[PDB]
Amino acid sequence: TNVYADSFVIRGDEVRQIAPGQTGKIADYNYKLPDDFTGCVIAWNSNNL
Amino acid sequence: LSRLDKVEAEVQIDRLITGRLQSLQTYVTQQLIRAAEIRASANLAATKM
Repeated sequence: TNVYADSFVIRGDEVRQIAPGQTGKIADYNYKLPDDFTGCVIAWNSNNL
Repeated sequence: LSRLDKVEAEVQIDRLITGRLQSLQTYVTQQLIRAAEIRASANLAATKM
């Protein structure tokens, strides 16, 4: 129906909380992915840029 | 609910949902078996009266 292309940059040791329903600082205060989330999460190292 | 985060707390309570309902399904099933039995006696009583 539609596509959401979210863009953000964080530490590389922070991807665990991106999983749906998970909890912690990220999913508590800055980015809460829905329980019924539908899609794929993509990340890669970007220290050089 | 008070010990597990919502990411997987639904999983354990789901077992209760499948479980507690299952006992309810058995109880009503027992009831209908008993419900029919009484009506057979009741219909017998109806003729007796």
